[PDB]
Amino acid sequence: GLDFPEYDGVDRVINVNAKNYKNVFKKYEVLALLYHEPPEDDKASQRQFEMEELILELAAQVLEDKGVGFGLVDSEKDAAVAKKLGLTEEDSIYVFKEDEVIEYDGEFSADTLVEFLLDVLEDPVELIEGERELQAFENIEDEIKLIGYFKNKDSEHYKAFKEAAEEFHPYIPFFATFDSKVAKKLTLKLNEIDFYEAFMEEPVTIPDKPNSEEEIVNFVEEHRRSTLRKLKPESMYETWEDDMDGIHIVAFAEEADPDGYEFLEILKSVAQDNTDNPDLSIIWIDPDDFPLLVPYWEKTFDIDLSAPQIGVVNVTDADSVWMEPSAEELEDWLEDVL
Amino acid sequence: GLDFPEYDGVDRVINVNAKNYKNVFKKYEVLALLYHEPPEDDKASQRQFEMEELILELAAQVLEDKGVGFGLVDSEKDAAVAKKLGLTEEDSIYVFKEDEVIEYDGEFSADTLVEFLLDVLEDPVELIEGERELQAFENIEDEIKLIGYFKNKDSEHYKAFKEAAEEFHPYIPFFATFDSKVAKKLTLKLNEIDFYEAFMEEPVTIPDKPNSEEEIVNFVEEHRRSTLRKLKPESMYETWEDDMDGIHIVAFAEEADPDGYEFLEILKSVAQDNTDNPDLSIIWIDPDDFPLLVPYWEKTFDIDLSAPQIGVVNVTDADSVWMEPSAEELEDWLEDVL
Repeated sequence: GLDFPEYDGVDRVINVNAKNYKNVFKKYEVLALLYHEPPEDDKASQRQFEMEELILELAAQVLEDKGVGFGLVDSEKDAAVAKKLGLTEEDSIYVFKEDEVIEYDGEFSADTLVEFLLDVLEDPVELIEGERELQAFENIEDEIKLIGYFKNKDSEHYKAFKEAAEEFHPYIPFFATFDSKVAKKLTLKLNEIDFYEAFMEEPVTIPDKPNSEEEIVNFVEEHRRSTLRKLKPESMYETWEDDMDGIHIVAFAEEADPDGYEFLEILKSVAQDNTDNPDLSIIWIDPDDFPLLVPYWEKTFDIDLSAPQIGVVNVTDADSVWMEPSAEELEDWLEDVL
Repeated sequence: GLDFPEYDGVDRVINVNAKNYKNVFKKYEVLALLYHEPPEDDKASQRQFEMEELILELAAQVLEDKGVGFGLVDSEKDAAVAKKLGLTEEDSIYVFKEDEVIEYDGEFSADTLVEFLLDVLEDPVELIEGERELQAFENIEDEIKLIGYFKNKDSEHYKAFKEAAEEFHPYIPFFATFDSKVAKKLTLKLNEIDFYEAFMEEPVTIPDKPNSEEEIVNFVEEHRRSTLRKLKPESMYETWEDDMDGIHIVAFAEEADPDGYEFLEILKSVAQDNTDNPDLSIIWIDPDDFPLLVPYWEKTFDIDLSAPQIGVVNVTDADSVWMEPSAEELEDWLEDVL
């Protein structure tokens, strides 16, 4: 009776250094690097480091037959490897998929890291050919998505789109179609790129068609903050550090709970009415995606996370106010505390 | 700008031994113990142990303000503490909620462990009072659930039900109602206990009413294997080791995918037609609940886990056959290979 697969105890995470680094880069397809401060002499410090290495050791085993290497570049001792690579953010992971660098903005857990890298392994523009890929695109809602329509893979404007997708890969989905039947369904004229905001049904089309790469990348950096964003594990620190000037409006709702989902609907209707407003960002957190954190959110905030919640929290003091409702009722309580 | 909470590096996991153990049991409400083989002298062995302790160290920090202690009882060196406690299964976790023992049958990850213990912390019979708790019960489908109706909390038969719930806590949900309005909705006559099989709509009622504890526990051990079971992380090894005589029929379906869910519907209809059959167990795995494992399932089994799949796998050789469909088509292909 054969069982499931466990951690074997074998070390696979590499000590990338001055001797090393050139050869680790040519041995792997995509390579993941924890650029890090050395372990400070005390126990607490070394156990936090003990942990990070062992989470990367798990990701290593799992992603071994797929060509993802993992490495540690020490900030003081491999300082020259850091300089010559573009390793500037201190205890963070950096991913090298064929020369160009992806920064990892999320959760330090073997779970989200492996999903991130699997997404990294994929092609940056995902194609639409026939209605079963179109009604896949149509259903994405929790993220910004762009879609474009071109002549074929050779179109000068599609190479522009595809290079813009690379700069946002894997975090923002870029789709393309060369079928005029999908373009008819989707509105699209030739070389038109429509941008869809997270949780919006209505798209803004990128203006001076046909768009160059720089034009598409200016557009997307200019429209990254959606009105309703979702705290996602692979992004969690990118969305948290984009506070609307010291403040965050945070809504907890379990999308699975009947009551959580109903509140999610109201909240989606609040964002759709004030999306013309730029200062706003409502961050929605589904407690269910962050199990280890909901006892922290429950005693800090002094809320029951079994219920849908809506608050405003001071991004610095961790200080907050929570509401004790309709869209218009949710709006008004937001007017009175802000 | 304050950030999220990290592992502090502080040790909280206890070395439970002959001197220790009596006093660790009176210091904590619920206590979790990894009974374990010592680390074998080599590196591979000690790194696998290095890991388990550090996963329990995370669960420890998280569940610190809730009263769950964590411990290590060595099988050779704390052999007498193991004997006198009922610690017989080798590298496994055992949970002591006020004297009576719960065995942990699942995934060794900080993620599922914390959810398990939070569920452990709850009361074993969950009450139904008014239609918003009834349409909560009505929606549970992936597990066996029992519901009973009594006079009030004092009813001799309810203390029987509640003691049966304790023996299955936290894995099988036991519900009770004292409201005759819910009992009318649910069918129930007084002190009637209805058993609902996983993914079945129709309940078997426990026979010689009113049921004693032993009668309710005989019933449930006799009806644990549902026709359609779900590989759940908190249970994964309990459901895998209940092979239907060397074999398992395993279906992959992403419940979120439009196509995965449609296959889930067909599969639910196959189980509902052959549930009168006892040898059958179809295990359904949603790949999305096991991210670290789907590259293993994809190259072993040589299947695309993006698609719904249905196979038969030899529980020992890991050898398998997979189908290249309607309920009747799914039945027939199951008749030809078995």
